[PDB]
Amino acid sequence: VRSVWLDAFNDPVAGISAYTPCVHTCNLFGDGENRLVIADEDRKLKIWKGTQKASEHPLLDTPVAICSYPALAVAAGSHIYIYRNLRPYYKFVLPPETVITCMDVVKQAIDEPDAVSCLVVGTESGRILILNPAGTAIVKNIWVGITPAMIAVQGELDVGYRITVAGRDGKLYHIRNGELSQTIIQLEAQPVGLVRLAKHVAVGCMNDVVHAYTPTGHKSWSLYLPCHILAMQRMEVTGQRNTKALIVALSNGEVRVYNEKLLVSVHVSPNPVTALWFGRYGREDNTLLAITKSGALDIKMLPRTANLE
Amino acid sequence: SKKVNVLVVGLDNSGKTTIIERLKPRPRQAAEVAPTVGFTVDEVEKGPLTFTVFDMSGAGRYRTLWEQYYREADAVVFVVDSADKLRMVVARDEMEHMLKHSNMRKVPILYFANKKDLPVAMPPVEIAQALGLDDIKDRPWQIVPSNGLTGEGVDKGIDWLAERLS
Ligand SMILES: Nc1nc2c(ncn2[C@@H]2O[C@H](COP(=O)(O)OP(=O)(O)OP(=O)(O)O)[C@@H](O)[C@H]2O)c(=O)[nH]1
Ligand SMILES: [Mg+2]
Ligand SMILES: [Pb+2]
Ligand SMILES: [Pb+2]
Ligand SMILES: [Pb+2]
Ligand SMILES: [Pb+2]
Repeated sequence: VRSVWLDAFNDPVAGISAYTPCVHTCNLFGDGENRLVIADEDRKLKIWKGTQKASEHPLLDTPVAICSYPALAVAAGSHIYIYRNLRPYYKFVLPPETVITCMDVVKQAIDEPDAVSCLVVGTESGRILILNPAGTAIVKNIWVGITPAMIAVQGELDVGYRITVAGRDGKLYHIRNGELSQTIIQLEAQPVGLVRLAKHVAVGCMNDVVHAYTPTGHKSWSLYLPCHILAMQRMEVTGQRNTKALIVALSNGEVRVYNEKLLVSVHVSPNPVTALWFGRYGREDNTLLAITKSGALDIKMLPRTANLE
Repeated sequence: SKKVNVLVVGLDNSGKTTIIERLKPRPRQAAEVAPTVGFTVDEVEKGPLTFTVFDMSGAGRYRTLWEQYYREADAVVFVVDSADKLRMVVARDEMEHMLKHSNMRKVPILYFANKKDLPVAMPPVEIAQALGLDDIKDRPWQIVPSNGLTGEGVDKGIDWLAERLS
């Protein structure tokens, strides 16, 4: 309908050039006020706190993606430089001769925020590796045929956890509780993004349609989009409102918020948004961080009283 | 004396709790002040007026509680961390929701542009722009930059409020 968001703050002339996977926020400095972490194309790692840049850093390689388990962990080539707090700590590397395509996190026990967490890596070889809560050691190795293009982890490592895997061959594979499922989905075109929602996974195929999929395979809904999908991201509001939304940014410049099937908010950023992050940044819990193609940093925040119903 | 209700609201970490301590007697003051939990009723005397001061949390979770005190409030102290440019709009929104609420009467609002002492602090005039104080035209209001650690300006403010309260 209209835009649900509050316009926090904007820097058009930030120097940021990253797509969704290289952007992240966490509590690096433990002091509650979270920081923005970006593995820029500058082969530089810029760090934002609040509304101005804190530090820049030099990066060995141009980076695939960064996550956190806290310790920022950049992946590029075959190394994964685990910095921590925030100074170098490890250079864990894949055992056989492998290159990393995507990386995400799994909650070990609590399934709560700021819990024990274990890094999860996809290799072009075709394995998905789950590591020690320290990061020191490879815990699970599940081999699956296709090249991983992007992945979504939903659950907890001890209780029960599922990983949905977007293969470059335009197919969706599922892994429930360490065991690799036999249910495989034939996507319509090549996958562009993959989000974990409430009761199912959402893929954005290149032909501008978001599909919602049950691990069983059922096609819940489909979102047919006026333009091209540039970025997709999970928007998880906790509280009384408790919704697991989907954010899509399109090359026409609009960013849309879908509550399951239903469109809840749309706004249009001056330039096409190439990276989307929603989480706690600063001292607000529900913040939309956007990185435009023009390198701008746009920050928005969901009002306390907004409905997404 | 004359008893009045002062509601002290404002985002979390703004220095609501600290600003009230600088109204407490020098020996009565606290060393470290901790993130307020739920809310606190305190008391302060100032001249012929005795302030019954409600210090609320500004945390996300607790923001729901301020409305519980709107009906009774006779004056409101709104606190803004002048260095926290980021969450400014949020403070505006909450401020608006308060003023809009059909329980918050047209009572005096004193805005503390607290933490004036920080390097990155926003100037009183640039803040009243963000929260849009210029549009508030039915109530006595006043912005006053403060340093709650020291109590710098706290007096300047409370004195203003008490002037409206007589
Ligand atoms: N530099 C500076 N620091 C301050 C100032 N006022 C408070 N602080 C400190 O910054 C933090 C703010 O804490 P509080 O005063 O408890 O924040 P609050 O407004 O009471 O909000 P709650 O979290 O709901 O209790 C504490 O470390 C304060 O003591 C100030 O004027 N200048
Ligand atoms: Mg307080
Ligand atoms: Pb990058
Ligand atoms: Pb990440
Ligand atoms: Pb599709
Ligand atoms: Pb005085």
